[PDB]
Amino acid sequence: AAAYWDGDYYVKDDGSKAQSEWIFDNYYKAWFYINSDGRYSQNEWHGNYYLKSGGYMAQNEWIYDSNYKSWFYLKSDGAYAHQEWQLIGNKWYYFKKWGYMAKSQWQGSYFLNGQGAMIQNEWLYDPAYSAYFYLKSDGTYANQEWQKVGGKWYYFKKWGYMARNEWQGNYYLTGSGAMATDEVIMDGARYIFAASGELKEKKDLNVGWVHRDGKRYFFNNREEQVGTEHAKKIIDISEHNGRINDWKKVIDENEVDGVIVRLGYSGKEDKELAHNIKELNRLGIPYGVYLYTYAENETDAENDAKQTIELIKKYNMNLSYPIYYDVQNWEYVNKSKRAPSDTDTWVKIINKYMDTMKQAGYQNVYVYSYRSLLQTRLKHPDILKHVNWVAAYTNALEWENPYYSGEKGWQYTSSEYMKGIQGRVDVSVWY
Ligand SMILES: C[N+](C)(C)CCO
Ligand SMILES: C[N+](C)(C)CCO
Ligand SMILES: C[N+](C)(C)CCO
Ligand SMILES: C[N+](C)(C)CCO
Ligand SMILES: C[N+](C)(C)CCO
Ligand SMILES: C[N+](C)(C)CCO
Ligand SMILES: C[N+](C)(C)CCO
Ligand SMILES: C[N+](C)(C)CCO
Repeated sequence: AAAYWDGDYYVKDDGSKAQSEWIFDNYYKAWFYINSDGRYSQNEWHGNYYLKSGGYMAQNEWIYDSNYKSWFYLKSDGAYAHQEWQLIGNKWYYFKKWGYMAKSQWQGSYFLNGQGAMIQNEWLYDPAYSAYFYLKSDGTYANQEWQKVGGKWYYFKKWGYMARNEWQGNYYLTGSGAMATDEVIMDGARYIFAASGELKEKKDLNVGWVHRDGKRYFFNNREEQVGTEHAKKIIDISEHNGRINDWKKVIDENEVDGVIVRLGYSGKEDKELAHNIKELNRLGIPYGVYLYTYAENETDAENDAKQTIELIKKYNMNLSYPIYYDVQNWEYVNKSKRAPSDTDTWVKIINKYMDTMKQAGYQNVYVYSYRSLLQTRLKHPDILKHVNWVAAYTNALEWENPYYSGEKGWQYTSSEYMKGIQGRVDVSVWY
């Protein structure tokens, strides 16, 4: 009867065109903003309000704005939510200054996931703080308190840091954070815990590298001698240990018989390789080397072998210990690729590496891996025949390999501290 749309323009009750003003259209039951040129706004903002395609003011709804690359939420009056929480579709969301939805980030004691929702009853590893946090049922981080999560007990310190490798009263939180319910061997002692977690007893032990009756032996955490008086202490080092300031100190003070040096991984040289080889050669310290593989197939394996050979000659390496193909359940950082799961593919990968190295004149070449992989994915006679260095950070290795006989190593720890090295060190007993 009265006001009406004329293309981009709006003719009001008085017969004049709208200009620089909001109008409410009863037919559409929506608000529209008319600009100074008399045309309605659309697919754009006006102050605190967003005008959708066709001009309709957004209200009680999400809008994704591709210019800002952000979600926004327009409230009951159309105004964007900002510096405030909103319960939407039965989930809590936080809006920052200027209305940008919070995502993958903290808001005080709450954490918003990648879709903006406040998380509840979830673990969060936050690399920004380098620790685990647990967001409770109410969304707040567990703090100075116990929480039972998935059948196990965890303790959270001040500021919510998950306790690990440490005591909280009568309870010990293990490396996973889980409360000990069994036994823990540490500090040269065995700690015995009730099923409910409380410490019951501590029994002194004399395990590890021990000098007894004029000779040196290695005892596992079951107090069993591993090897003979000639058992050797071998560390393995990489750029991850940083630059070693004084190698001679490391060797003498820790009684280290030899070193396995990381070459790098498929396609990349280790940052400390050059320095490590230089020093180990200069001091006549016995060493071997290892390459962490990201191989998927035989081509990758032959390339791994070529890289290995290239580095050996480049640095004039004098190899007292073997060349090691370090085989693990690898996965790219960006998760774009992961190791082949089938045994037969690894049989081909491993044997191509071996054959290539052998053809190049290197006969002292073996596989390193961890016990569980060797019991599963790598359990094949043509793989196991090459395996003589095995990782298991356990009380005993208790693993048999009928396919290899001779000198071998057990990497029993990745958490040893040694004089002259910053941080934790991998150590093996060679027997
Ligand atoms: C709602 N407008 C009339 C402004 C345009 C869509 O027909
Ligand atoms: C306040 N506006 C007129 C801009 C619309 C919502 O009420
Ligand atoms: C919603 N923003 C504040 C990001 C733009 C509109 O003024
Ligand atoms: C629209 N969001 C993705 C921001 C939340 C609702 O799924
Ligand atoms: C609105 N808060 C997120 C702050 C509390 C609701 O869990
Ligand atoms: C969990 N912290 C308290 C450490 C940071 C976020 O508030
Ligand atoms: C804290 N979690 C149990 C989730 C991780 C242990 O590594
Ligand atoms: C991206 N990564 C370094 C994990 C893969 C190496 O090929």
